[PDB]
Amino acid sequence: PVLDLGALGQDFAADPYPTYARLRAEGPAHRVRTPEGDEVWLVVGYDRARAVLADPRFSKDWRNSTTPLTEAEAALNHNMLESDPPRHTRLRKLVAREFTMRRVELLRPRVQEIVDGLVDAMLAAPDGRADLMESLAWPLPITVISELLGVPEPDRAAFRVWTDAFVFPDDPAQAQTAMAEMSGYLSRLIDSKRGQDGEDLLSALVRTSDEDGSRLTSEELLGMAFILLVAGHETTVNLIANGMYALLSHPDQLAALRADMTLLDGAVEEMLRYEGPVESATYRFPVEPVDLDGTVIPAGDTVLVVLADAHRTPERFPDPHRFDIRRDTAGHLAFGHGIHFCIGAPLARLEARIAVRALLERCPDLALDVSPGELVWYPNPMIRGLKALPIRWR
Ligand code: HEM
Ligand SMILES: CC[C@H]1OC(=O)[C@H](C)[C@@H](O)[C@@H](C)C[C@@H](C)C(=O)/C=C\[C@H]1C
Repeated sequence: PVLDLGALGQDFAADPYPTYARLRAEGPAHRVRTPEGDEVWLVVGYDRARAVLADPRFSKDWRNSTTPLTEAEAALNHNMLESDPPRHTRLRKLVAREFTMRRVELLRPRVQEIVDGLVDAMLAAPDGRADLMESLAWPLPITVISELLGVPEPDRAAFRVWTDAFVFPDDPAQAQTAMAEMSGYLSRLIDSKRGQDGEDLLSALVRTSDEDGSRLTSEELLGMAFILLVAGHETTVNLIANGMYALLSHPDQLAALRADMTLLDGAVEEMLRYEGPVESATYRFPVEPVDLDGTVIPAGDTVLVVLADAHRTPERFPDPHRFDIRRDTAGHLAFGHGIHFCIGAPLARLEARIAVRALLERCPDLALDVSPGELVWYPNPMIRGLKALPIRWR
């Protein structure tokens, strides 16, 4: 049959794991209907999830999908995440040097400065209370990526409204309108760099496209700006929020980290394992019928690798539902796996590490200012994210 995910309401959005685990008991692949009405395949179970993410039979090029693209969707589609080799290879090579650990490490002073200023403003609240999402989780990643790419400050607010419509639109037409608006804005921003001799990443990309259109077409120039600004926004925002929620709702772990801040890196890894922002990977399309344990997924269908269920597979992560900052987290799929492994992983880790350390060191008696049952989780099947994260201190 086809399991209806939308018929489970906020209960599934808040705690989807028993649903996924139930399906994994029956097999690796399952036809479901998303809360928004999309008929898709779910791939569950760690070993299968990891294998499918790197299986070249599961393409990311939309030319291999039987799902139609709107005009707005197609305009942003020429990007590395929605490509196979050789196009994926050519596109990622253009910006790979920008995101290595060595290069990202040169951003640590600026990231620390951004975090310091945002925490300063948060601590200015007289009642010692704040929404962590608004105070730190949203502004930090959009500030970093905007300075790297060259998005002027007055333009960034509208950018966050758009990506919000991508995840939780009030209706499907609102997602379409935001896509057309972001496409129009990005093309204008690309135009504004032309001939201005800027040294931001977008300025270099415009130059690259202009002097050889076969190395980076104008559609791919637009798609590159788009994917670099969008792919890391909702993810990094929700890693900080989900991770802080994990720390604040497991007080034993918060105390362990407070008493030994060298556990920080291992704690961020477990935040990725336990409550990573990517619940399911982006769309994959079998180039041919693929047999998964007697379940055959036909060519062109939409396949979602449920990363969240892979991280709760007991054979791979023993005692899966325990948030343990000292856990062996090696092999988690929070950044994906294969040729599409997150290009921004060093940057995301840098932002998350600095953000967590700042809160723990500068918010005395930091605590969750609402009950976990009162939190509201967004129902998007790809993103695990909170509506807000009320906190208190002092
Ligand atoms: C906590 C933060 C992040 C998480 C959990 C995350 C997660 C992921 C995942 C799971 C994928 C692969 C998706 C798929 O296979 O379906 C991916 C790819 C990608 N991510 Fe991230 N990401 C994060 C941060 C960032 C940041 C900050 C940037 C911006 C520079 C970024 C840029 C990208 C790009 C461009 C790709 C596509 C790479 C390619 O296809 O080779 N990510 N990310
Ligand atoms: C790092 C990959 C991201 O997904 C995207 O960037 C897809 C391509 C995009 O449609 C974005 C806009 C899809 C929406 C639902 C989003 O914010 C989700 C997810 C991340 C997993």
